[PDB]
Amino acid sequence: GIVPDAGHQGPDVSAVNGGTQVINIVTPNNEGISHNQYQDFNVGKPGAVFNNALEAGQSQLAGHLNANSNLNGQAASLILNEVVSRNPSFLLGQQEVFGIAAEYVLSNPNGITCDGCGFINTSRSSLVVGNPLFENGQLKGYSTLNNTNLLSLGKNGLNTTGLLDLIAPRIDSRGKITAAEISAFTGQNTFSQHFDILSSQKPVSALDSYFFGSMQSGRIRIINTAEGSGVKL
Amino acid sequence: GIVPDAGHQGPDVSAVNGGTQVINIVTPNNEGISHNQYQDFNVGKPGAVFNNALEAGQSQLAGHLNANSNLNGQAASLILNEVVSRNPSFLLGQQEVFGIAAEYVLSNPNGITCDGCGFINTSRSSLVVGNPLFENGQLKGYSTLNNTNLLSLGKNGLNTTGLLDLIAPRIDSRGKITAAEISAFTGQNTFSQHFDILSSQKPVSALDSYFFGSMQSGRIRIINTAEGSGVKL
Repeated sequence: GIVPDAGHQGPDVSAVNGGTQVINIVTPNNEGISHNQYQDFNVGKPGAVFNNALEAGQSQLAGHLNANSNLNGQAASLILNEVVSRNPSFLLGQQEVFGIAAEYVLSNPNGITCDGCGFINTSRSSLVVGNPLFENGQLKGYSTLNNTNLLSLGKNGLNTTGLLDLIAPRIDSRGKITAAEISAFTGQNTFSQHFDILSSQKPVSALDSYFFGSMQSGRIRIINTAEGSGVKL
Repeated sequence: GIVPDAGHQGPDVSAVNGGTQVINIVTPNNEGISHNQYQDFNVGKPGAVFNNALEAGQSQLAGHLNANSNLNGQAASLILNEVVSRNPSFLLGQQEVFGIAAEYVLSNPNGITCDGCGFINTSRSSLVVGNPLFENGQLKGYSTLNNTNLLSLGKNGLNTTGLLDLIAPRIDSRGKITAAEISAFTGQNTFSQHFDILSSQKPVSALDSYFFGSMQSGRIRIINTAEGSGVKL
């Protein structure tokens, strides 16, 4: 399911009970960013729990858990999950931040597919079909340049009580998206770490996005930078 | 087609050639707002031309036209068209601002239906299923409170090179919307004159909007203030 990278940014991964995965995220940097790298990142119906706790307590999906000692007393402000292989990601269940609420990012330039997935105890969750941009260990933004892959949301939809960002060369959504706010940025873009669009490529051929399904949110923004490409619905 | 109100804010309306309507809008106020009132406001395939010109010249839809002497030398910054009857509006063709480019608003609380309509030489065009709010002759905003009527966009769509606002208790769109930016505000709201949402009612029953069709625009925003009401697509 979730397979950590073998290097220093691979978190400790285990699973409990019916297979709910538990990820002790790696120590956050001075900016509060826990940068976790994976060979595989997939979530099933049992869900997954990111341990961002400074003290032991009760998680929603995985029962009682100890504090995450990797935190060294400072919880992450952003939990950044980066797939560094060629494997695409499938999210079929809930992902919970246990402990201190945090921002969540999954970056996978090979593609991300949600179907009945969701986020618990996140202020903001972003799905990025692209790569994070680092400079001297500091997160500077994200890139969907030179990428034509797809963020796909299935008929069982996606739900969160927090903010949601969907970032990909193209997006295809067929189910209900429930979020406090929905921000969808399509095309080939350079982003700041707050998802400001800094610049955009013109794709070699059209990159069309399809939102079908529905959206249950008080604020929706869709920005498509691929001139001549459309938002179908 | 277009029938001006009999009072002081009824503009002078005529038609040329195959029936293209020509509206000499009324004198703008000190804010630059030309507030035109109508018993009926409908546009057919021949289109309509709002004369906002300080000098004679060539209009796209209606041929050669003189300056609009109602302007008294100052072109309108906003051309506000208000339907004051119970009649809904049907827009089946192009509306052109002749002369100085301006903002355009059509307000009709009984409902507005676009089908193959469009806007020429407008910086921003807004369709408002609601009423303008005036205080001592100054435009203070718009209201969709206590209104459940529909802004409908037909299969032949809507096109403009400028900005577009769609404001209504509910919106049902089945065609392609082409605009520099699209802003859709649904629900029962009090608006500022720049379409800031100042407050919102909770509807007695759900006010659902349906965007189908497509959107060809680099920036789309959809804001639905009716909690529990959805954006279907």
